[PDB]
Formats: sequence, C-alpha cells, structure tokens
Amino acid sequence: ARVTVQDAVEKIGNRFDLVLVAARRARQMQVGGKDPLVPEENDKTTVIALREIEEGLINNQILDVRERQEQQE
Amino acid sequence: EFDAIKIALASPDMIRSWSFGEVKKPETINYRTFKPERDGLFCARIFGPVKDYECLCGKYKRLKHRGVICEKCGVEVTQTKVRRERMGHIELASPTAHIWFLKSLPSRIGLLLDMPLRDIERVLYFESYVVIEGGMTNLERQQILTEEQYLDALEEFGDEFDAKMGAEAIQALLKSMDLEQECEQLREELNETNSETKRKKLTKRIKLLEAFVQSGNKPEWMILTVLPVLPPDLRPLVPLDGGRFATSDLNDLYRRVINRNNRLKRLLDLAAPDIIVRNEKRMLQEAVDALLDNGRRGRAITGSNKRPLKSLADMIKGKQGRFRQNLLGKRVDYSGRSVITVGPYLRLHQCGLPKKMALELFKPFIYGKLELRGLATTIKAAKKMVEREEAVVWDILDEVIREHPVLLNRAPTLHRLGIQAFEPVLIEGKAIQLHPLVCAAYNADFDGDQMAVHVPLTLEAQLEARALMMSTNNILSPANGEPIIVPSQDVVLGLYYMTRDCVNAKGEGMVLTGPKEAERLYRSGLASLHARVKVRITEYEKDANGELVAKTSLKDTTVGRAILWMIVPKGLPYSIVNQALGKKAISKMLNTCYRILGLKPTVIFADQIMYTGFAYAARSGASVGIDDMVIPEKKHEIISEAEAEVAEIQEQFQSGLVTAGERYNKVIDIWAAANDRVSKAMMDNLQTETVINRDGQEEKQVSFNSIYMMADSGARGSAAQIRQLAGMRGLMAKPDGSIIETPITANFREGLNVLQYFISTHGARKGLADTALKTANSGYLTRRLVDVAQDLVVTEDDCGTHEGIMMTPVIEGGDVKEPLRDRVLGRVTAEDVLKPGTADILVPRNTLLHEQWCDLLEENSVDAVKVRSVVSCDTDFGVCAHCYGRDLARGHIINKGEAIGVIAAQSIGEPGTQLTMRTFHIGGAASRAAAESSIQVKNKGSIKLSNVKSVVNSSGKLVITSRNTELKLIDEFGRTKESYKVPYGAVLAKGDGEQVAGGETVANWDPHTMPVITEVSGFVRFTDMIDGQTITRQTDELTGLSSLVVLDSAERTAGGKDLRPALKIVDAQGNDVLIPGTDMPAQYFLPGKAIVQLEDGVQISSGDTLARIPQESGGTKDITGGLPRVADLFEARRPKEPAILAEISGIVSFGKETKGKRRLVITPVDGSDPYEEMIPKWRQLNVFEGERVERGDVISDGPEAPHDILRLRGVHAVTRYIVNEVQDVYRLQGVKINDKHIEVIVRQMLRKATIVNAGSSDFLEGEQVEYSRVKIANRELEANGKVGATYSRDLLGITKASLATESFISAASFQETTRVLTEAAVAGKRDELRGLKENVIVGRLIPAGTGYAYHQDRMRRR
Amino acid sequence: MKTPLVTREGYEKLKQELNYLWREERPEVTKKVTWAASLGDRSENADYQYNKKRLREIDRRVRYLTKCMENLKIVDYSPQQEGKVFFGAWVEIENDDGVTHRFRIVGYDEIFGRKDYISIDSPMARALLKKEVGDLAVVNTPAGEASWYVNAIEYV
Amino acid sequence: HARSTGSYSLVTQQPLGGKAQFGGQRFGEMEVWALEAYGAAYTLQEMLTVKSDDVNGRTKMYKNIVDGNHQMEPGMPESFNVLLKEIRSLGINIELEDE
RNA sequence: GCGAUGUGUG
DNA sequence: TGAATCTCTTCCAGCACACATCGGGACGTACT
DNA sequence: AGTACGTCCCGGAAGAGATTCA
Ligand SMILES: [Mg+2]
Ligand SMILES: [Zn+2]
Ligand SMILES: [Zn+2]
Repeated sequence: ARVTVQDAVEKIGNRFDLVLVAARRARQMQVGGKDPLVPEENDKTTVIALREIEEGLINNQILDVRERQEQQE
Repeated sequence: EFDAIKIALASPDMIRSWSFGEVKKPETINYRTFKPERDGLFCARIFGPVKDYECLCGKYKRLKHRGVICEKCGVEVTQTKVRRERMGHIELASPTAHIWFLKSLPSRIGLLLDMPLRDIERVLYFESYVVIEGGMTNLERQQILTEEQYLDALEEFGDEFDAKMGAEAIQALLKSMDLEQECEQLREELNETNSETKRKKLTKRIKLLEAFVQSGNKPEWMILTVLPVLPPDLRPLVPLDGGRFATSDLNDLYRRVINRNNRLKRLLDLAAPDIIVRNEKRMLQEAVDALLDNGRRGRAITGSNKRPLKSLADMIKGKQGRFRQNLLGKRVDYSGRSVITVGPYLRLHQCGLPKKMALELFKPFIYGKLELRGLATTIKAAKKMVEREEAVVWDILDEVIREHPVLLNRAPTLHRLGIQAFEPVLIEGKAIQLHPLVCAAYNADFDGDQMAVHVPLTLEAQLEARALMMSTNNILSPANGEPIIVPSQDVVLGLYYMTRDCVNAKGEGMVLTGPKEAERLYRSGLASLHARVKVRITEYEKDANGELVAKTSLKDTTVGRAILWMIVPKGLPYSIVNQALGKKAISKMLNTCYRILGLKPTVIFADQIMYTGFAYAARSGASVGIDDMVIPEKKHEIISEAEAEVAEIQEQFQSGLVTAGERYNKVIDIWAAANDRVSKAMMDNLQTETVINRDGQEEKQVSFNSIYMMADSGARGSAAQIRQLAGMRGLMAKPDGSIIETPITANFREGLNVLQYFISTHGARKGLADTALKTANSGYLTRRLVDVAQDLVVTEDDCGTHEGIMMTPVIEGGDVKEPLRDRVLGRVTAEDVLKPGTADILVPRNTLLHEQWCDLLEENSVDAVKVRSVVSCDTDFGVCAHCYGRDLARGHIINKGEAIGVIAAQSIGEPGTQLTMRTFHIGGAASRAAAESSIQVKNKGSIKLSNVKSVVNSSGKLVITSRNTELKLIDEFGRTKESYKVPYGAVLAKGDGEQVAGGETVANWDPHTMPVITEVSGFVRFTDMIDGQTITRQTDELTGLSSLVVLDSAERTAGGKDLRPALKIVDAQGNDVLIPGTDMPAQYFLPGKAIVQLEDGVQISSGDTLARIPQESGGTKDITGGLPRVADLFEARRPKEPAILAEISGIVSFGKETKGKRRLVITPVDGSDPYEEMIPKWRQLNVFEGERVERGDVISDGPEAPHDILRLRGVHAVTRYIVNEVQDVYRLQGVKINDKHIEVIVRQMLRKATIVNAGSSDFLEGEQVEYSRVKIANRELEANGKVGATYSRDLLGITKASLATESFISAASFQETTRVLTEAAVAGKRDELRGLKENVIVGRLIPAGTGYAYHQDRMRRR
Repeated sequence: MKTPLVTREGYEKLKQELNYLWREERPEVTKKVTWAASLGDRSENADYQYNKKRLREIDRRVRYLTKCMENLKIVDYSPQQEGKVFFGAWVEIENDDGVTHRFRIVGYDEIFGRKDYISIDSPMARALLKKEVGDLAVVNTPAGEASWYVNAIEYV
Repeated sequence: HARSTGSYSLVTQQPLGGKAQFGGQRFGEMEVWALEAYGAAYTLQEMLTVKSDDVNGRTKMYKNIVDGNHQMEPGMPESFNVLLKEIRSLGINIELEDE
C-alpha cells in the first residue's frame, strides 16, 4: 500500500536511521507479537512499519522508551 | 568475534605447531580401491576421515565414539570439516630459498645482504661459492668465487678457510648477520656520504632493516626449512567420469617435491658423491620454486600438454585468483536471469517477473507459508506439492510476493543505477517485463539484453530495497543534476504529435469549457485532434506560504494540448505546455514539476505521462514511407555546378597554377561548401513544404512529414541524420585520418554506387572497432579509481574550519563558459561573502548554497567565492559533511555516511565509454597562441600599469621600455582582477586609467620576436657596427631583399670576433643624442644571431622597432588526448618534457654558462640564497638576469608538473589544476560531471607525506607516512608543551596510493599480489579493517551506511 | 614542401577564424552535443556521431591553424623594393593566344576566392619569382612546358 | 533460468556457474561497488555471507526462513577462511586476533 | 563436482 | 670521480552470460 | 597372442646496468 518513503525521511533526517528503526520495529511485529498500531492491509511487517512511521508515532526514541518500560515490567 | 588481521613471516616451529604430521610418500591415492594411501597427501591419520564420523579401519561409526583416535589405523574421528582445517608439513632434508623473497625487484634478501641478485642466484642454483667467515685469509666475507677459484683457495687455505654454496650457505649468512651494527654503520654512511643514488639505495636498506628489527622476526626465516602443504580438500582430486582423475596442478607439484626430497634423503645417508648431491639440491630448489611461483624463474614448467600448470601464486593473484574471483564478488543463491521486454502498463514502482521463475525463486518462502497454513506436515511433502504445481500453491505465491521488493541488474553494471529494485507482478510467459523509462537508466535497449534478478532474503534487506533501491527514490543521477526519468523515443513522439497546431482542421477555432469535453470531442471524432481553439482552463499557483490559490481563464491553444493538460498535477503553471513539447521541452517539464511539487506527484505524473503518450502516439500512427523523404529539386543542379567547379580547379592544376596539395585542399573545401548548401536546401523543403489553404488562399506552416516530425520532436535523429538520408552523406575519412577527394554524390534514398559504399564502410568500421578497445581501457580506469577511494566515507558532522578553495567562472573574454552558479551550486560557503557594497555581510560564512542564494549571487554579480571542499577538510579517517556539499539526487545536505567515495568513482568512470580513443589534446594550447600575439583583457574595468617606463610612438600610441610591466584590471570598486605580464615594448592600443569594457585587445606585438625598439627620434648611422666582419648580408629570394643578420661569437668572423657592433641614434649630422635626463647617449649593443632590415641614414621616431630576434618555440604536447589524458592526470605521469618553475621567491641571476644546463642563481630579498640550479641551455627561457620573480612561478614553458606544483604552490593550487584539466577534457567532449567527485579523488591522490623535522615526534626523518596519522599525532603533541613535527605532503598516482595504503588486504586485492604481500610480511604490518574492501573480504557489515551506524555503536562500546 | 611566408591581412583573418571557432562555434556545438547526450548515450546514435565528427574536424583544423600561428612568418613589406616580383604582387600575364590572367601572390594558407588565390610554392610562382615587366616566363606542368609574358606589377 | 538452493562447489563452498549445471547468477565486483554506493549495507552483507559462503549460516538461514524468522547470523566467509589457509601454505603466517 | 581454448550474445 | 640519461624486464589489458571440445604419453611387464 | 597395470614426468614503470659531463 506504500510506494515511497519521502514523508518517512521528512520525519527522520538520517534516511538510514529510518532503515534501522523500521527494521527493529519489524522484527518486533513479526516475532515479538505486539500487534501493530494501524489498520493493516494484508501487508507485510515491512510496509506495516514504514506506515507506522509516516503516521508520526514511531521512532528510535519511542522504541527505546517502550523497551525499557516493558523490561522494567 | 574478532578484529584487525595480523600478518608476519613463518617460523619453522610455528609451522610444526600448525601441522598434524608429515607426508612421506608422494603417492596420491589407491585408485585400485578409492581409499587414500597411508601417510600420503591425503592420509587420514595425518589429515582425517573421508566420511563424517567413520574410521578408516571401520571401527566406530558412532557419534558416541567421537574424539578418540583409532589404533588399528590410528585416526581421529570428527566432522569432515577438520579435513579442511588441518594442514601438513615436510621436513626438507635441505634448506631452500623462498622464491618470493628471492625475486620481487627489489629482492628483500638481496637488499638485506647488499649483493647483486644475479650472483645470489648463481649461489642458489649452485654454480658458485660464497665465503662464510673465512678467517685470517686473503678473502672477503661477502666475497664469492667460481669453481677453479674455489679449488685454488682450498689448496691455499686447507682448513681455516670457510665457504660453501647454496641454501645452507645463504642461511648461515643471514644467521651470522647482526642487525644492529648494520643500523649504526649505515646511518653513519648516510651522515657522511653525499651521492644521491647512494642515499636512495642506503635509505631503502635502512628502512628494510629498522622495520625488520621493529618486528620480532628473524631473517633466516626468509629461507624455508619446513615447507607446509595446502590442506587436501582445497586441492581435491576430482573424480572425472572414467578411470582417470583430472588432477589439480597442486597435487602434481607436491608430488614432484616429495619425490625430490625423498631421493635427496636416500642419497645423504649413502654418502653419494658431491656432483650428484648438488644436482639433487638444485632440482629441489627449482621444484620448490615451481611450487610457490611457477613461471617466475626461467622457463615455467608445464602441466598437461603444453600449458604452464597453475600455482599457489596463481591461486591468489590475477584476474582469476581468490581475490578477484570469489571475494570482491562471487556467485549467489536466490537469483536468476532472463531476457527483457516492455509491458507498458506498470506504475514504475514495479516490474515484471516470470511466473515459473518466481515460483522457483521463493520456494523457501513457499514452504514457509505452506506449513503455516498446515497443508503438509514435512518439508518433503511440500516439495512434492510445489513440484506438482497444484492450485493453492499459486495463491500462496501471490500472497508471499505481494509486498516483497526484488533487485534487477544488467550486465555492464557501470554506475549506481546499475542495480535497482521493484515489486513484481506475476506474469505469464517466461521473460522479465520492465518499465520503459528505467531503460535509459540501465543504458539498456531491448536488443535481446539479459537482466538478472536477486531477492533479498532478510527483513532488514527488504527495508533496504524499499528505502534506497526503489526507482522512485532515484530521479537524479548522483553523478550530475540532470533528471534520469527522461521519457524517450515513442512516448515523446506521441506527445509531439499530440500538441502541434495545423492551420485548419475539423472543429476549427470553436470554444470549449472543459478539457473534459475536449477529450469528448476527440473521441467522438467530431473535431480534429490538433486544432486552434479558445478554451477555458483552471490553474493553481501556490504563492502563499504553502497554500494553493486557484485561478482560471481562457486560452488560445490547441485541443489535444488541453487533453494533455487534464493530466498535469494540480501544481504547475499552464504555460508549461502551451508550446510544442519537444524532448528538451518535456524534460524541463518533468524537471520543474519535481522541483516545485516534491516527489510522489512527480512519479505518478511520470507514469501518467507514459500512459497518455503511448496512447495518443499509437492513435496517431506516425509511420515512415519512402515518399516521406523528399529529394531537393535543386540537388541535381547544385551538385552539377560543383562538378563544374571541380573541373575548373582541375584545369588550373593541369595548367600548373597549383600543386597537388592545395589542389586537394581546394577541392575538399568547395565540396564542403556545396554540401552545406544542399543541407540548407533539403532542410527548408522539408520543414516548410506543407502549404495549405485556411478558408483563405494559402499559407506555409511547420510540416507533418513523419521523418521531419521524428526529428524536430527530438525522438531520434536530427538535422544530421535526416541529412544523411536526403542529401549527400558528406565526406568519408580513410584510416590515415585523411579525407577522400571525391565525396558521396548520392544519398540513401538513391542507391550508392559500389566504390562509395565501400569507402563509407571503413569510414564506419573504424569506430565500430574502436569501441571494443575503448571499453577495455575505460573499465581498467574505473577499477583503478574505485580502489583509490573504497575507503572514504563521510563520518563526522562538521570539521568546523576556515579553509577552502576559491571559485571564479571561466571566461573567453566575452561570455562566460561556466556559469559560476552552475559551478558552485550544491557546495557550501567557506567564508562570508561580502556584499559588492564593500564591507557588508551578503551571505553567512558557514552555510549551504542552494538555488535561491545562487539567484541572490547572480543578482549581486559576485566575481569569486571562497568555498569549502573535500580536498582539505580536517576530518580524520574520513570527510566531514559540510565539506562535501549536496549529495545529488537529494536537494538537502548529505546524510551522515552515504559513502561518497564509490559514487564519485563511478561518476567519473561511466562517461569512459563515451570518450574518444586517440587524438591530440588541445585545451591550454588554444589560449596559448592567443596571448602570444596580443593581450586579451577579461572584463570591464580601468587600467593600471606597474613598472611603466615607456615612450609614445609617431602614431601617438605607447610602447614600453621597462622590462617588468604588469597590467592590472581595475573593477568598479578599486581592487584588481587581472595582473598580466607585458611583453617588451608592445603596441599599446590603450592607456592607463582608460575605462574599457569586457573582452577587448589592448596591445599587439610579434609573438615570437624580442624587439629592438628605439628610445628617441633622429637619424640612424652604423654606429659601432663592424661592416662585413661581424655582420652578414643576407639576400632572401622569396622576400626579394637582403638584410643584416647579426652573427654571434661562434658564427661571426674570427678577426674581430670579440668586437661588438651596436647602434646609436644620431642627429641630422651624426652627433650624440643624449637621453633626456641622463648623460650617456643611447647606444644599443647588438646581441648575436639577430635580424636588421633598415639601413644607414634613416629618420626614425621615438618608439620604433629596430631589429628582431628569432625566438624559438615549441608546443608539442602531441602525446595528449582523451581517455589516456585522464589516465595520466590521475596517474601524475611526469610529462615528457616538463616545464620548470621557481624554487624560491626573490631576485634571479645567471652563472657560469657551461655548455648544456648552464646555471641560474636565486636570492631572497633577505633570506639565505644557498640555491642554484642548472638548466638545459638548448631549452628556451622566459626570464632575464635582472628579474625578481615569485616562488613557484613559470620559468620554462610547457606542461605543468603536478609534483613540483604541489611542493611549491600549494594543495589548493594543485587540486585546482587537476580539476581544471580533467573538466577541460570532459567538456571538450561535453559530459556534465560535478567537480566534487574529482575533488575527492584528488584528496585520496594525496594521502601520504614525508618528514623534514621530527621535533619531539616518534618518527624517523627520512620517512614516509600518511598525512592523517601524523596530523592526529602532532595535534595532541602540540596540545602538550612539546614541539610537533614538520611534514610535506607528496602527491601519488592512484596506482601507487593504492599500494602504500594503511591497510594492505585491499592492495593485496588490487592490481598485484606478490609485491604487497611480501612487503607486508617483512613489515609485520598489523592491519585493522577501517575500510569497505576490507570488511567485504571478511564479510562483516560495511562501515558505509547502515553499517556506519553499526560500527559507531561498536566503537562507542569499546 | 612548405613555406611559412604570410601576408598581414591573411594572418589577421587566421586569428579571426581561430577566435570565431574556438569562441563561438565550438561552444554552440558543445551545448548541442550536451543536450543530445543528456543520457542518450548510444553509439548507434548518428546524431551524436555526426556531432562528434564536426568536433573532430573543427579540432583538426584548430590544431592545424595553431601550429600555423606558431611557425608562420609574416612579411608585410611596403611597395618600396619594386621591379622584382618576388612576392605579394598584383601581376598580369598573357599568352600567345592572349590569355589575360591577373592575381596577387600570397601564402599557402591563403588560397580562397576571397582576395587573391595563387600560391607561392606553386610552379607558376617559382617561375614568376624574380622577373621584370617584359620577361619570358616558362614552366613545366605535368602536361608539359609553357610560357607567358609579364604585363603588370603592382603593390599596396 | 533461476536457482534457489542447489548444488555447491567443492573447493569453495560456493554456488556453481551456468544453467546446465543447476547453478545461480554471479553478483559481480562492480555490483558490489554499486550496493556500496547505495547506503544499502545489510543487503550486501547478506549477499556475501549467507547467500554464498558459510555452510553453517546458510543452513541456519534456510531453516529460519521456513519458520518465517526473517533474520541472519553472519559467522564468517568460508572462502576467506580458504584464502587464509592458502597464504598460510605459502611461507607466510597470517592470523586473526582477540577483540 | 575443475581448469584450459574456442565460438557467440549483450 | 659521480649525477644525469638509456635499456632489459616484470605486471595488467572491462563485465556478465550461453554453448562447444578436451584433458599423458611413454616405456615396460606379469601375466591375461 | 597384447595389455591394464606399472613408474615418469603493447603499452607503461621501475630497477640494475651502463654510459657521459666531471
Ligand atoms: Mg543490448
Ligand atoms: Zn582404523
Ligand atoms: Zn571539513
């Protein structure tokens, strides 16, 4: 359901941190359960993650926050 | 797991520690059974089992019994991997020279020993003898002797003597040599001696030695005592289909070595005679030599029938060694390849893929989803499922594909585009469908080209593709700013036909509200496609701060044009498409569309472009027929007239009015003129012939002849090609590069007569053949460049410095060639540029320069800008961001780590193909002759004169008597732009302070004569002239006149050979003309070998040239051109006849004019002047004794030596020189290449340096090491109180900077192996990775991108 | 097989063509080939072919005229030494049949219908070299020998 | 012609070349250059480590695939290991180190 | 289940 | 005497395919 | 009878002569 990554870069300047962030999130949403944060479209984890990103609510900050939190828990 | 790789020599005991036994029997296998022979190359109890966890005797076929060795056959039991890990050795019963250390040029052994390699050889292969501590004798230690010499010596000294011959000898030599007395004595020798080659040899020696001692090594180790053997697997005995075995060469080599060693063993115990044992040892040494490097020592030994068998060296080096064969690239699973086609129904973010092909590709994923849905318990069952190819399978396949990008590649993978990605859509057939646009990016027509596909297997990589490889994300080549989604032939023909007015057609000039209803008319056919028409339209201009204002209005346009308009995205202005939409047009169209509305709309717009294009193109049907190429009626007439002209010139020749040479030349020129006339005729009668009524009477208009359409479109072909279809095809050139005196009369429509076609044949075959060799040499260039930059990545954010280079736009006096805008764009300020209004901040000092600031500059018309460049960033082990500027394809600044190295490399490379092979380079020579004749000022400004001592001529003009005049061009502010030299006594067409415009000539003179200009007026006598004796009278036929040639000493008559003739201006009767202001008359003494025309008794005006001096000149740069010129630049080949420059600045003077390179002394204004320099007198000069010149200034004339440039002018200077030259080449062929790339190349081109003073350092003085290392060192060292070091950057050609790099494995993997590995091995050069090629080899991540994040985290952790 | 003698006006014209090409036509064709090679990049592309061929020709000619500007020797002499017809002379010659023939003699690199189109290294010239108003000039064309009478000598 | 997972050469545990031999494509030096030019890293690391060289990791990959765990573990390129043993056969010592 | 040489394709 | 200028001789010449052939002979025997 | 099994094997560029202004 996704054709480009432009707004993704717009939300994260590196364009590579983009990559790694997406990847971490993706491994989560494929192995670590933890259902996504957006109506899926039979799309794979990958696109799911990029879409979560351009919904401006997932990044490296949020990730490490939630990891530390769940780890405390 | 690990880190930096270490390398060193081989201690015999270290080897023993490696091995697990020693072969003794040369036999390979049983080949009666297939069991390996005991204690041989394949022996288990040395090496190990055949099949996993199975003894040879057949004892323990059981994991439970692992670990323990046998006792019957006595063999360990494990995985067969051990059969690969282990290694074996051989106790050679005699020492052996290691041929690498023996023959590398230089021989490490030799230099260590100070001995001619030839004689060291003569030692090794046993035809000599060498002393070993002979004692109180008449003989020297290193001394060597022959047979009879040795025998007489033996009889001269029976026992106390000591010498030997061969391996043992060399070994004892080295073991005897102490490595500290050497340091002492040789440093003393360098201190004392003076000879230059001595210095160089001795310094190489001392380098070798001090390094060797710094390591923990031992020289004798250079001699092998226990030669290891390769593990067996890697030399496997291939069982061919038959009772034979196509043995690997390694096997046979080891076999020979073993037989040899065994005969040697069996001999010694039997005390066989010395001649025999010598022959034995000799064969042994040669065999070991073969083992290591067959083919390096004399005749190689062959293998099967006649071809030299492969060796270990071979297995490393060469195009097909391990490096170039399996590590810098390799074969790869999960892939495929096919032929390609078009399928224009594909939103370019996708591409075709063959169904069968896919189903075979993703089989893993298939099995996965299969047993997820649970349709097969075991994997095997699913394998059967896929093979049966049942229904459910395909649905699952679609499922797994739906969003999983794949990679496409073409073969000639030239540049970054060369691999892209898509999302497949599954198609019938068996080929790959591929979007049309992306063709040109692939440089890939559909002539049958094969493309390959890869599939990322992992999730991260799926992201990789979708982020950095999905053609969407590449509209711009990182090479240069042009778009790369340019439409092409079909689609553009379409649009052309789709927007072009005729004068009169169905639906003429009606009115239409909605482009919708326009398309309605067209589909109805109730109104012609292209027709003049008034229509309402609506457009959107977004002047507001990110907000779109809608307006709407009526337009006088064409129906189809609107119909196109219904697809323009909401943004652009309407006027973009009012015109005819040529290729260039639609190019700008798409491009502006991008730059104004971002990316997503751009791509969707591109695909809509293609759709609508193909559509109306077909709907039109632009065919081509023979009648569609009109032969110009006047063609027959014109060529007949030309024939008559040829006859006229032929009559002139036959009547002897001209020689065959100018005959040839006249004929060719007149044919050329005729050709051009014909071209004009045909182009006219095509482009305009369409002439039709209008509801009036007539009118001419642009045509519709499909061929002219296809051209003016810009689809393919142009005036040129349509010419070679209709008019004559001009002239053709024989292989001589000459050009035949009879052109092609006819064209392709008519038939060529044989001889013509035959000529044009070789005419074209020349280039058609050229392209091959061209491709080859180009590729070599590319590779070399990549391995000079494979280890440079932007790492830190901001160096934070205040250095850089200047930029001025190049001008030919009139218009500018390089718009400073288009040279600076994308790069970043160095200082703050002051307003033209002096002392006013126009732009900040450390900020980007994008298009709007460029426009501001243009508005303010800035002369030059100081700007940062990668050349000199202060980064360590990398390059700071802001110094690199806009990564193209991404308007914003570079991202933290996108490794510019490789992209720059490619970008330089790719145009390779597109150069020419072999011509003469011209660039600097053009302006060269220009400035010779007369001065050319650049721009508008006033005039300033330095050292102006002159005199007004009779005409009122001015000519200069001071030999030191400088011309300064004044701006509208008060500084100076140009400071030109001034030849002596030039005809000044101007004067000081005169406000003149840009691009004008101000002076004039004979470019090749030292004038003898007067000083006063009055009559002329032969004052001091010696008649006949010194002078000579020379009557010249062609000029029908004589003159007075001034003969120099060796040429004038000997009588008064020292009597000097002169000339003094006199009054009306011969008295002295005292110079106004001085007391001496104006006598001028005449230098020899000159020419004088005027004779005695002539009135002359103040400021007249008297005599002339023939000034020799030669500009033979005739080894220069194109691709090889690029090569030689990045190579820094000292050109054939360099031009010398000023060592230091100051006053100059002559010296003792010894024949040959006479002398030239220099002296600083105050500093010491210990310097002189000898210069070949036969070479011309550009200076005189009284001159005072700047350092690094031109002295001789000719090509400009990069090395001396560096060591004199400056880094900025040299990088500017390189970039100007290379840009000149590529422009002379016209391929836009942003400078940044060449810049970074140069940066690597100077990554080493040498020393002058260590101060408090950790460095030997006469030493070479990278710039970065010393800079980081002395940085902290100066941070402490102690004093730093003095260095000197030294430029290296790429094919060198490669070699001496910090790392080695790269070099090892570049252009040669043995040299590098050996020098390392003696260096003990412990080596980190810190580099792409390195990690590629070891296969961990790459510190480039994503991997740059990885390495940052890791280095942070430790 | 060559003679560097040059007339002033011709040298001027040489500089003129040099600038015209290396300053105007070269940059035009430059822009042209650039736009043509905006990633067209086809060896078969005969547009690119012909364009680069014009490049090759203009380059050959510029190098030729460059070497010329280097070597060529100017003699722009006055009408002072007259009578002899050594060079740079408007000359008429006549034949038995009365073949009037007028021309000025200039340097090899000036042979055009522009001003005056007779060489100096030509055999005719070689004969004409040093003669007077009434001499009997003879040459030996590859068709044989022939002769003419001088009728005019003029300078400028 | 295509290939997923088939034979493997014997000297170097690498895929074979050609169609007749049921082998796969060749990712070439220039293509390595290319991927390097793109920031794409995991791509090339996967495409040199898993897809070719380690038998161990190759198997790990194939299994993890069949369980959807899109993942990889590099290990070491067995070919480079071969280079090591080869140079070591030459009179040169070469080693890895600690970390 | 290797390497040589050749032919052809881009 | 020694710093320049010839002159043998090692090293490299694009990428990716496809297909094809061919791969020791020689010298001498205990037998087959 | 005749042999399948034995051994047996053009450009560059940089170095070491080598030649010539001292
Ligand atoms: Mg093709
Ligand atoms: Zn056993
Ligand atoms: Zn910097």
